Amino acid sequence: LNNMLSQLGITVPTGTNMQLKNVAAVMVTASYPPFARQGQTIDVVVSSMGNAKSLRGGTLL
Amino acid sequence: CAWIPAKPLVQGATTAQPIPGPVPVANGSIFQSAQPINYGYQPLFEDRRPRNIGDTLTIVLQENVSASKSSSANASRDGKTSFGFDTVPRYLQGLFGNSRADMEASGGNSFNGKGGANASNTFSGTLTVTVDQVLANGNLHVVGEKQIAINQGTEFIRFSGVVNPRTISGSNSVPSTQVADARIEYVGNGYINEAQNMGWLQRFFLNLSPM
Amino acid sequence: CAWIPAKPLVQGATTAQPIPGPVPVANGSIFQSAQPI
Amino acid sequence: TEFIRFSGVVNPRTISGSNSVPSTQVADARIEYVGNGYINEAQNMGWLQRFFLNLSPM
Amino acid sequence: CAWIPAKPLVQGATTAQPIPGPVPVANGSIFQSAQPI
Amino acid sequence: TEFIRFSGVVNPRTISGSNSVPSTQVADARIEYVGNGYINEAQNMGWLQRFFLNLSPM
Amino acid sequence: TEFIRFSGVVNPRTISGSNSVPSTQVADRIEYVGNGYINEAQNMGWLQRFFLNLSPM
Repeated sequence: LNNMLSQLGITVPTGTNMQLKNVAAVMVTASYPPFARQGQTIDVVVSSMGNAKSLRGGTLL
Repeated sequence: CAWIPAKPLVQGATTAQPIPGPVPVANGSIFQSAQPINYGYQPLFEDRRPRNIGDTLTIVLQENVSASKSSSANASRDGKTSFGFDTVPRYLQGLFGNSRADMEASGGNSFNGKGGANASNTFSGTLTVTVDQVLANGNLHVVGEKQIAINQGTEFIRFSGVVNPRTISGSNSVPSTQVADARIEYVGNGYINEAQNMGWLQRFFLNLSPM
Repeated sequence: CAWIPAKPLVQGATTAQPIPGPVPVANGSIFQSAQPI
Repeated sequence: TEFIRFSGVVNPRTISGSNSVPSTQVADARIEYVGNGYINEAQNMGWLQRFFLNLSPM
Repeated sequence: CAWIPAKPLVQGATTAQPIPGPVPVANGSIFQSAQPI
Repeated sequence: TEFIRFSGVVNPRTISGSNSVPSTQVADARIEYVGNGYINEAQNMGWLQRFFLNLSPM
Repeated sequence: TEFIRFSGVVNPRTISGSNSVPSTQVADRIEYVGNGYINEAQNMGWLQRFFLNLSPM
């Protein structure tokens, strides 16, 4: 999250609490289909990585 | 002498007369514009990092380097051999009757070599620099200078380097250790600085005199 | 001697004059790009 | 003046967090920390002493 | 002597000018590759 | 200057975690830690003393 | 320089865990030799050696 914020233009100090509960680190897996084209879209599967309780209405970024 | 003409480092007028401004346009509005200068886009939530040539950045030197080197070697050899009768049998008098076989010898060889070297430097200042140019990858070339004339002389603190526009934290500050191509100069003038020079003869002796 | 001419290691100008920027295009948008690099 | 120069090859996987990597993790580590001026000159042996050190017996 | 010419062990330029990169292909995608190695 | 050089054969199974392997686990271990300059020169015996050490009786 | 050389015959059943075997479990040569003036200073010397090997008492 800090890396994303720094890339967007916000640099959080290294020493901080940063105790958030609305985000979850996830692994996204996809099946690259044969003859895949540049502009096409595919379905993905998102699985929680840490100790997230649920991903009910989350958004993958 | 103190009466020799001199130019203060802060040259030019130290005063600015405020401009009256522009006469209002009788458009029926109390609000009146003031000739806006910059029309560029500025984000709201970002950390206001320097982005253009004129942007200014704060550098905290906090430099501390220390290197040491040591080496030693030694080699000692000691020997001593002795042999003597002090009383020889009658039958053995032929071979050892005299001091013919009496022998004594000693030998020593001691060597000790040593070597060492040290080099340390520190810097605990803060200097505001200005962007000099923007590189292809977004890195900013920052150059800045600060002149201070306490009394009877001047000191120039100059910094130059390349700063990645992602290590700037919070209040537009970046440690000097995070700046590539770090060029730091802290020089002085006047008789105070002159007194710290070796002198021509002493320098010549140091660079040429044997030992 | 201390009066011998010398060149500081930080050579060149220590100042940069900010660029005014580009005049806006009257496209009806307050936002104006800045020539992305 | 003092010049501190570093050169080496860094594997782009030992870089941790804030773009920092210990020098012990860099291959082909070339580190120089040199100086100039009379301060540096005073640390040189001197031609005659160096000749005696390299040639004088014992 | 300390004035004898010498070559520092860290030879060559200590600076690298960043490459601008490749001009984008007008394929309708914001993402642009970087010549995978 | 000081040169630290290492050479050997490492089995690609004793490497633990962060790409680190103790030198005791490397076969054909060649380790050199040499120096240059007058500092290194001062640690040499000297031609005459070396000759006496290698030849002088006792 | 110092050379440490080892040679022997190891039964492939005393190797424990991390490919380690004590030297006491190896059948059949350990050398730990040195070079340079440091090693030369530890030699007796020709005359002293001759006296040691030949001089009576």
